[PDB]
Amino acid sequence: DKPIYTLQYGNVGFVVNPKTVNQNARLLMGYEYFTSRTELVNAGTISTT
Amino acid sequence: MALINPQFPYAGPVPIPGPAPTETMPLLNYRVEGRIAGIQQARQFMPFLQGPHREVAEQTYYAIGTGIQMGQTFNQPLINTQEG
Repeated sequence: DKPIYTLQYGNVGFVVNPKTVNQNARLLMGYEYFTSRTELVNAGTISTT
Repeated sequence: MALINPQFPYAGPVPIPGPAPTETMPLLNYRVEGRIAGIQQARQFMPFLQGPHREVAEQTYYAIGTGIQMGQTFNQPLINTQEG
């Protein structure tokens, strides 16, 4: 409902404070997001049709 | 719309530690130019027809002719000699 957008909220991070860390312990993130990157041509039509 | 306590009033806000002021300022996100890719086809092999349909079927007709009309051998009446 409120997507994490640093243009809107500034710097935002995800925090994990562990209690027990074994050897070869890693944190496997997974994201899901949008990204825009604007456009100027919607074209690509054959004119010989 | 709070009421001021005259026995225990308080003052305005004092300075407190802050959140590192540049880290509350964002970058302005920098869009590159883009393109709807590919050469588009002009038409599509649609799964449904794009025209109207009819709810009911109506009976159609075509005219036909009869044939060469012939004469006949009638059974002919009797003569009205005051019996009829």
